[PDB]
Amino acid sequence: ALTNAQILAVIDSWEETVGQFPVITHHVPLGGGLQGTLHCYEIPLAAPYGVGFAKNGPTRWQYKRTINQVVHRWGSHTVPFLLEPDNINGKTCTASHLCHNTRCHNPLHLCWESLDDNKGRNWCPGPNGGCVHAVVCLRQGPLYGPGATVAGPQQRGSHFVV
Amino acid sequence: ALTNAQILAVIDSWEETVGQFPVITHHVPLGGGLQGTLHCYEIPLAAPYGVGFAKNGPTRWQYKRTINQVVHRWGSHTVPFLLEPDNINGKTCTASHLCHNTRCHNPLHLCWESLDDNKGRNWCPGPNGGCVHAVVCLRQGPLYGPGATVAGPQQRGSHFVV
DNA sequence: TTGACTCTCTTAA
DNA sequence: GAGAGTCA
DNA sequence: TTGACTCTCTTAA
DNA sequence: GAGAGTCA
Ligand SMILES: [Mg+2]
Ligand SMILES: [Mg+2]
Ligand SMILES: [Zn+2]
Ligand SMILES: [Zn+2]
Ligand SMILES: [Zn+2]
Ligand SMILES: [Zn+2]
Repeated sequence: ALTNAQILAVIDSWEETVGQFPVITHHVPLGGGLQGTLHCYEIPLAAPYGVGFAKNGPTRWQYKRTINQVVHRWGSHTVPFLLEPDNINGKTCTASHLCHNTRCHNPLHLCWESLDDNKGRNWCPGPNGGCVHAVVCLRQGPLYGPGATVAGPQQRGSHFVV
Repeated sequence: ALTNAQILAVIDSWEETVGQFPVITHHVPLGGGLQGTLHCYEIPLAAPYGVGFAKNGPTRWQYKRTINQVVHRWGSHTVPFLLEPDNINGKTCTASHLCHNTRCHNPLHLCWESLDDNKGRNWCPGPNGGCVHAVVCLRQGPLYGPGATVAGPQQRGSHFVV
């Protein structure tokens, strides 16, 4: 809600609830042929999810609290960042999973960045493979690799140069 | 159905027409602090665009030919790949700009790959900066770099571990 | 047969 | 990656 | 007040 | 990154 105190209270209530979610160990590629371990705090697959939480999409949740007798609601992963600017360079800030695990609500696995920065982590070589993200990746992106391109650049005649 | 010969004729007429688009020289990052040159064949900003071409969106065009009284229409960048498989690993193939310039229709700047592979090129370090794409990038992706993350992983209490 | 517009759709963050 | 409404 | 559902939206390839 | 309709 409006006051800093009320916002800190929301963050603290959220952390306490999420902190009771099951802690799931995930072994992940780091890049450079190395492997690490992340501890995700995973929201349950079905109701009940936890105090204040409700599912609005297959992998979308929202946190809600009643403050000043009014319901205040936020995307489940946005709560840690309620005191941060909500935009950067005119682009909306998004919650962004460093563990690439939607159900995870561990704030140590979240950052707050443009959707472009968010998406780009999917292809990052990872913290031991050359990640250059200023807020460093926790793992190699799940889509990192050579790809599966079906056909490369080509011409039939002689009209084009690279 | 169109025969192979008819498809080749469509590809040839498309190449003939695109080869008369203005050829624009662009200096581009290759990765590793190196600069290179790409020559894009750019569709005009407004009509007329060229024989067979029409704009269906701000940065979307289609190529249309009438063959034996039947109107055939394709996405304007898909024509080079009409003799290729249209899916791979259960995913639809997309035209993918290696020059990241939608107006460009240079087939030497296009490949044919999943939308995920396509998007991921936006963040690639480039052919001189560590590109691992099997069909190599022509340039560093426009979104490569440290990013502009507003807030990193953080907790107010001690409920979490990474 | 052709040009120049119009509309909505897909994907996965 | 989001916001908001309908019920009980 | 709290929970458990429903719906559509945003972005940029 | 796509497909398809209207009109002259
Ligand atoms: Mg993400
Ligand atoms: Mg692309
Ligand atoms: Zn996690
Ligand atoms: Zn990274
Ligand atoms: Zn080009
Ligand atoms: Zn590449």
